[PDB]
Amino acid sequence: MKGFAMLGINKLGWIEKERPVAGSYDAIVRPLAVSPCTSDIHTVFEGALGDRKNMILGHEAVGEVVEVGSEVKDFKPGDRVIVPCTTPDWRSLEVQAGFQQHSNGMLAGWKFSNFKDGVFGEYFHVNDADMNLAILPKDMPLENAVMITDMMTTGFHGAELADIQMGSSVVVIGIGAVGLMGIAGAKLRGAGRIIGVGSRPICVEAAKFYGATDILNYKNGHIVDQVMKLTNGKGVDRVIMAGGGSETLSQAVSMVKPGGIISNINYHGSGDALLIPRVEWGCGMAHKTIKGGLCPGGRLRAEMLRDMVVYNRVDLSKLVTHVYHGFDHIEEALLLMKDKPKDLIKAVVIL
Amino acid sequence: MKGFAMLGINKLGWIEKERPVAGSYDAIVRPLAVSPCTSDIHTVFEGALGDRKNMILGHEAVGEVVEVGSEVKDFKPGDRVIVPCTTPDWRSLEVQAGFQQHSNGMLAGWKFSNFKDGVFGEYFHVNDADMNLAILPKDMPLENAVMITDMMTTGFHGAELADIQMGSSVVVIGIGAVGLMGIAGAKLRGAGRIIGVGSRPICVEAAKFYGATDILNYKNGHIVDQVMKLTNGKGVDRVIMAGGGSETLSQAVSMVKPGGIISNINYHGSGDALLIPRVEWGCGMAHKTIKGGLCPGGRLRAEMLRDMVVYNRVDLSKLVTHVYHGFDHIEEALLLMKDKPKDLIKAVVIL
Amino acid sequence: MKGFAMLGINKLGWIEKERPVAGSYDAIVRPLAVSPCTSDIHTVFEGALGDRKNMILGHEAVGEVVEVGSEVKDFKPGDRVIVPCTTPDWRSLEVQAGFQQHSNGMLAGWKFSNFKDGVFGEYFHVNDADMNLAILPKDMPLENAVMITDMMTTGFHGAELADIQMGSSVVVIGIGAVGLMGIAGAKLRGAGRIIGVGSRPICVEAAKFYGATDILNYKNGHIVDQVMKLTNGKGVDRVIMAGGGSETLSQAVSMVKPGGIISNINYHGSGDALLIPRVEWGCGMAHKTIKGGLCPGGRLRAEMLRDMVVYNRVDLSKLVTHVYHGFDHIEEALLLMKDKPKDLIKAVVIL
Amino acid sequence: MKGFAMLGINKLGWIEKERPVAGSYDAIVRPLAVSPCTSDIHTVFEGALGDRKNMILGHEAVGEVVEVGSEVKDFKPGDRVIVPCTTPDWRSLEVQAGFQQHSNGMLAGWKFSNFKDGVFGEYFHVNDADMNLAILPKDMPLENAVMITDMMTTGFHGAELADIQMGSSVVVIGIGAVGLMGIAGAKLRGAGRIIGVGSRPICVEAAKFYGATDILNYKNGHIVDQVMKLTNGKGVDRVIMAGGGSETLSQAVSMVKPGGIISNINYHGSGDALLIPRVEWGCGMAHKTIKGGLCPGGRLRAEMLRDMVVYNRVDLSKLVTHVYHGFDHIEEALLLMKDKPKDLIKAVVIL
Ligand SMILES: NC(=O)C1=CN([C@@H]2O[C@H](COP(=O)(O)OP(=O)(O)OC[C@H]3O[C@@H](n4cnc5c(N)ncnc54)[C@@H](OP(=O)(O)O)[C@@H]3O)[C@@H](O)[C@H]2O)C=CC1
Ligand SMILES: NC(=O)C1=CN([C@@H]2O[C@H](COP(=O)(O)OP(=O)(O)OC[C@H]3O[C@@H](n4cnc5c(N)ncnc54)[C@H](OP(=O)(O)O)[C@@H]3O)[C@@H](O)[C@H]2O)C=CC1
Ligand SMILES: NC(=O)C1=CN([C@@H]2O[C@H](COP(=O)(O)OP(=O)(O)OC[C@H]3O[C@H](n4cnc5c(N)ncnc54)[C@@H](OP(=O)(O)O)[C@@H]3O)[C@@H](O)[C@H]2O)C=CC1
Ligand SMILES: NC(=O)C1=CN([C@@H]2O[C@H](COP(=O)(O)OP(=O)(O)OC[C@H]3O[C@H](n4cnc5c(N)ncnc54)[C@@H](OP(=O)(O)O)[C@@H]3O)[C@@H](O)[C@H]2O)C=CC1
Ligand SMILES: [Zn+2]
Ligand SMILES: [Zn+2]
Ligand SMILES: [Zn+2]
Ligand SMILES: [Zn+2]
Repeated sequence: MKGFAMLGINKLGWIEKERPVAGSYDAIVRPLAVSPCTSDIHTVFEGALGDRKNMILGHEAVGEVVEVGSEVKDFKPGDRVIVPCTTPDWRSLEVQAGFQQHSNGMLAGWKFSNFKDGVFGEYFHVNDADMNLAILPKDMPLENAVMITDMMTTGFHGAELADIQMGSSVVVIGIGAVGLMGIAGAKLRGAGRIIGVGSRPICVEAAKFYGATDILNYKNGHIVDQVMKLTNGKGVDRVIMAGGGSETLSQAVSMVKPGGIISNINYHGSGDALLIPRVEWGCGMAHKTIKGGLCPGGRLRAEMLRDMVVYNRVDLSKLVTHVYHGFDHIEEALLLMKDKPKDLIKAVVIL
Repeated sequence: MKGFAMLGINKLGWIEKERPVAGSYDAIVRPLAVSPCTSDIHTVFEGALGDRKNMILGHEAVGEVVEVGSEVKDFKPGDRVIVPCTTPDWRSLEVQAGFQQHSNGMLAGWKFSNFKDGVFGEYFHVNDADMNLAILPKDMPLENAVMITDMMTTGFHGAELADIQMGSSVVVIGIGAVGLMGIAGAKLRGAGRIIGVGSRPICVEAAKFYGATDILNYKNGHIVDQVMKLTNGKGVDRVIMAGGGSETLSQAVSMVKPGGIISNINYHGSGDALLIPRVEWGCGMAHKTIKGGLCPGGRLRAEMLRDMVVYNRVDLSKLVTHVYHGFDHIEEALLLMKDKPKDLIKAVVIL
Repeated sequence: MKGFAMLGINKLGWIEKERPVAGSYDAIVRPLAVSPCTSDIHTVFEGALGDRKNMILGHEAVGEVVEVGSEVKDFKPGDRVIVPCTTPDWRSLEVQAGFQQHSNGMLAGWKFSNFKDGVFGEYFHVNDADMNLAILPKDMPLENAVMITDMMTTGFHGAELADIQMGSSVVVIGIGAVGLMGIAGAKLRGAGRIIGVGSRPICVEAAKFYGATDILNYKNGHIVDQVMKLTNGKGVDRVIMAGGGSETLSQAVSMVKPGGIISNINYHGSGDALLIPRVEWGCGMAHKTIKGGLCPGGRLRAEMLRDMVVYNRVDLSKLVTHVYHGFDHIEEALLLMKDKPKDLIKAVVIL
Repeated sequence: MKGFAMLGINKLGWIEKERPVAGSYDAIVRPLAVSPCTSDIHTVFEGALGDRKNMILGHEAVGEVVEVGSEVKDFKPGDRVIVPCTTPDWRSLEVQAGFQQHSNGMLAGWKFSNFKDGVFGEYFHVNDADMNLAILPKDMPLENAVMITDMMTTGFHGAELADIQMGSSVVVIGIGAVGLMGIAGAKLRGAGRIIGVGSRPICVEAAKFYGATDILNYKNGHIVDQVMKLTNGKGVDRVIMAGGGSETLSQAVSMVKPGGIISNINYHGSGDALLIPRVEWGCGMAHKTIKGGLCPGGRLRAEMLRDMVVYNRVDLSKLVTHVYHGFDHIEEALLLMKDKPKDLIKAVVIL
């Protein structure tokens, strides 16, 4: 079997690996459409995961089931499915506590291109098919469906953790794919004023489409001061961190009102720590709560998000800017994510 | 001054009273636009409230401040304001416990036409102006603004008490003005499938506009069976009670699944009591939570909802079907809320 | 093997049955100590559950592991174990939604004596050993340990659902074993004044020991009037329903304050419906929330409650009033729960 | 009138002030018993809360009403009362939002020795008597009653914000007065294992009395490694920060499990920021929530805590180690808080 893998730190190329076997409760799937992610780039060129030798990359896909284990009861070869990027082991004490994302370990719910070969191969492995897969509606465009697996679930989780009320004012820092879904999520929770922060034109138009009432360019002046001008020195009720450096935490604390909430969905990968400004945090007594976490996965989450798309609660087509046709294009696509052209949001490869 | 009032149970009439005087923290306001509510019909022609002696009616209005006490600091004579139907006494133990709606007594937060002279007069009295009033936006249409004072705040409250999740299925029983706002609120909390119950043609079209994906007519058969057929026998996640008789409670319990929530915003003005079906309620162990409460009021609630309108999160114009001009039309308007002509939702009298 | 079973509605007797076999993830356990429950009396004599035939009874036990499947990793033959009355199927959609108690159906988390052969037999089956068992501490008395499997988990759950604030006034209707654990749980959540309702002397003493500050006898007149006089006409903050007929719901509604919460842990197995008094419920606008649910189970719940006992947070010995030695005493012990002698609370049979 | 005040940074001494006069809703009270706080030390000798001049210190007291405004209805001259350290302005928007502690500004609910003359004077002013005072029980020792005003409300708030589960493992960093009430509060919320961190002998014994199951000291090396050895390398469910430097946030993050909560009640007096270790915080994706807030106040809170003491839920006498007689001893008492003698916890001065 051939697939696109990380040969080592800073090196990637096509390799030959043996096709994975399926256990009694597993399923083997072949990709129909895939999409490169920002995290893939960070593991290869930044060593954000350690040293990996010959590991196939990727964690965002939709495909066809080609083989199932003896105990699989809800799926069979031929089924077209949506695969959530987070596929946890449902039999754990962490699950009994209410935290699927950390089943058997911190972030252990994230398997593809971490401690298991990714989806950028002729075939890939899915653990516990009945608990980690959802059926793909026949009339749903493949491009749009791939956006559910990670972008939609991550951004919407940001709005959920933020505990938004009807009429609350919100600020979203970073307007890339994840940030754009954070804006959409906030509107879908009843937010009044929504302020997006970014600079790339293509992202700015998308931000307004999803619900942004105000746009701020961080390169044109201290972002905190800009927020105060807009709110007449009052601040905002909630803040969502979706992009930028570790210093965005300090900015968030300075703009939120006493009693407000800060929600992080950005994976920080540089430096030794993040800092909380003491005075602005009311010396630790201003009731300014800080939250953050990996997107939830599994079958239920996938089906609920799918239905929202079916009932037109959100239009996912705006996130996809580049579409390719043919297995070999997986290479050209990942390269596109590395160079970050100004006209790019997300790219999908249809096999 | 003159004012339309309830002389006694089943008797209405115009009486001559002394113009109200404001205390140190109060304000006297003259109405600009008002609207009749079905709640007053219950209290008067069915004595659902009790026996009253010469009490002026009405609780939904937009007006102009005329006089203020020596201690009022944020409002002055000539200001245009939005008056919330619930005007709590903020200096009470109930407020300290977190329940403004019951300051100094069960339902006491709501004063107009409950036990205090209402808005259907040349002038009326508002307690604690600085804590219970909100400025009316310059470009905002009067008819629309009146819908915030009661309909919007009650409907959204139903969606808030329901604790809706992203992708949850919801059923709204009763599609009158209040129910329509319940549908709009549910969509704005992330609901997936939304099923509306009613029959009036004008109310049905409005329901779809606000977000309903399915419509059911209770006259065609038992609604529980209808819902089960639509959901292949699964039932729904949430239920909002916005209309009908006491028997609607039993229906909600039967259609909601284990662990779901039932939210009541309907004002039951008759009957000795409501029933909960033992078997369907899982003998009291199915985790089917039942909630119910009076709509929130005060300045903050008014400002937060106002801003949602300003940011186009919801279009209130679809609620106003009838508009009159001239103070004397008040009596005629209140009668319509009793007659209920098939093409009516809410009516406003612009003075 | 033999086991004490329900032959049919109003029928009890010992039967001969085949010893259960274990699957790859199961375990076969032999009982060391068991206890009878009032729920079994509702099932057998009240038929409040449906029809059953030759179903072994009992759901409260501690035992020894005899055999385990090939995939069981944390348990082996020879281990002493605490078995929760609720043993869910962790691989289900209800679990993904946060309601283990209803995995694969309403109340489906509770299997023993509900629809699966109970613990009153020479051996019994436990589904998913690693996920549904807990090790019994070396020096823990068998009689005390049994109280954890149901009484402790149910009573505490009533206090948990009540969302008690520090200093809240509480009324516990019914002072049997479940109500006694409800009083203890309420105290362990920060309650101030705790009023218990009952009559049996032995229970009255236990109520005081667990935290009750006031005791009221329901056979002395209108219980609501009694409560009002004690509270100078103010009412109480919370109410936990743990005993009595369906009319206790009306009483709870009348004595609870607007904005309060009513928590039901009483398994109602008689009648058609429970009544909610219209006027006292503020016509459905008093924010008087009503909850009710089955007790949680699984390995995590058992281990957590176990540790609470080990750290002396609660003394379970006061619940066990009768102790027998020998399998044959199961029949007599169960009958006691039907007739209820004046000096009984709970009984345990050690094999 | 005379009082003990802060002359300037690092300066303390008695001065003369005009006798405070009451407004319509206010009351003038003379102290009967008071106590010094570590907060006062951070303001005077650390210039934490900016620079103050001639401000009377103190915020913990019990006293007698000597004068009331024309509008006061529940309190009269001669009444003995309990005064909560937090006395919020109930007519504010923050109160409408559910945050009394920040009425009219960040931390503005706390007035005494923050920006208003404290209780260390012959007479002091209490805003809104009917909403901010509680009657002192006839037979309640003055020393005990003063511990309600701040220590009890603060420690218990740490437990409340921590959202403790029945059986949760908890670690309390800092075992002084506040940390002691933190341990007591956690037990009254159902905690199982409670590990305290401190070394002072008198505190170590009081900690065990309140509920601590394990005690750790810094001499043994890395506090994290110690916690890991005790927990088999698993960590704990919750962490309450009650004392120590800002580096304790880092320790809390490293010892808490993914999905846990960190609760801060420690008033951090110096430093630019608090540091969060990137890797241990799971790059901000491990769901480790961070909270922190000022203690609640007002009439309801005071009465509720008062009743918890009346019903013997907590014994406050263990906090008072030093008792002085005569107004003049305030200076000596306040100095002890700075010196920190090995046998001190709290000191009370009776007039
Ligand atoms: N006190 C306060 O501040 C306020 C309280 N409330 C209360 O909320 C409630 C809703 O008022 P409103 O919106 O004016 O209601 P309406 O009287 O206009 O009727 C609402 C709906 O109930 C339906 N309905 C009738 N019978 C049934 C049935 N048997 N089964 C299912 N549905 C049925 C409808 O059917 P159809 O289409 O046939 O008419 C109609 O769409 C009222 O009781 C009101 O007092 C609302 C606002 C304020
Ligand atoms: N399915 C499950 O897993 C379980 C369900 N449950 C359920 O919870 C409930 C409680 O069980 P248990 O504690 O064993 O009950 P008991 O049979 O011991 O009775 C408890 C109390 O109810 C009383 N009572 C009777 N009538 C009234 C009344 N009119 N008003 C007030 N109190 C009254 C008592 O009075 P007196 O003092 O005179 O007897 C007694 O104090 C039962 O339904 C049981 O099935 C409990 C455990 C498990
Ligand atoms: N592990 C998982 O399963 C996943 C984790 N995540 C994580 O969430 C995060 C967001 O990813 P993605 O949406 O692809 O983001 P992008 O890389 O496209 O960038 C988003 C934003 O960051 C910007 N930015 C840079 N500096 C600042 C600044 N100083 N202030 C404000 N904004 C700034 C933007 O400006 P400009 O317009 O100039 O670029 C841009 O709008 C990433 O860390 C990602 O790994 C996301 C998906 C999956
Ligand atoms: N503003 C308000 O209304 C109030 C604010 N607060 C605040 O809460 C916080 C606590 O006061 P309180 O508990 O009375 O204070 P204390 O000064 O008595 O000290 C408490 C603990 O801190 C210790 N300690 C020192 N360094 C460390 C460390 N590095 N790690 C762990 N523990 C350490 C202790 O050790 P040892 O045992 O060796 O002494 C002691 O047990 C203070 O900042 C205070 O201002 C409290 C009340 C009111
Ligand atoms: Zn991704
Ligand atoms: Zn109304
Ligand atoms: Zn039972
Ligand atoms: Zn203090």
